[PDB]
Amino acid sequence: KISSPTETERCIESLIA
Repeated sequence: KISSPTETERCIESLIA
């Protein structure tokens, strides 16, 4: 349950995909 509020990994992968 670390949550991890790092949205950068989601936006960076959104551009990568």
